[PDB]
Amino acid sequence: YRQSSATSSFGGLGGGSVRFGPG
Repeated sequence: YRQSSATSSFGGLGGGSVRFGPG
Protein backbone atom coordinates (compact mmCIF):
# COMPACT_ATOMS: atom_id res chain seq x y z
CA TYR A 1 0.00 0.00 0.00
CA ARG A 2 1.93 3.01 -1.34
CA GLN A 3 -1.14 5.31 -1.51
CA SER A 4 -0.86 5.25 -5.31
CA SER A 5 -3.11 7.74 -7.13
CA ALA A 6 -4.21 5.05 -9.59
CA THR A 7 -3.49 1.46 -10.62
CA SER A 8 -4.02 -0.77 -13.68
CA SER A 9 -5.20 0.71 -17.01
CA PHE A 10 -8.55 2.42 -17.62
CA GLY A 11 -7.80 5.03 -20.33
CA GLY A 12 -6.10 7.43 -17.86
CA LEU A 13 -9.20 9.64 -17.68
CA GLY A 14 -8.22 10.74 -14.16
CA GLY A 15 -4.79 11.84 -15.41
CA GLY A 16 -6.40 14.09 -18.03
CA SER A 17 -8.87 14.37 -20.91
CA VAL A 18 -8.96 11.56 -23.48
CA ARG A 19 -7.27 12.50 -26.76
CA PHE A 20 -9.33 11.82 -29.89
CA GLY A 21 -8.27 11.78 -33.54
CA PRO A 22 -10.33 13.07 -36.57
CA GLY A 23 -13.47 11.22 -35.44
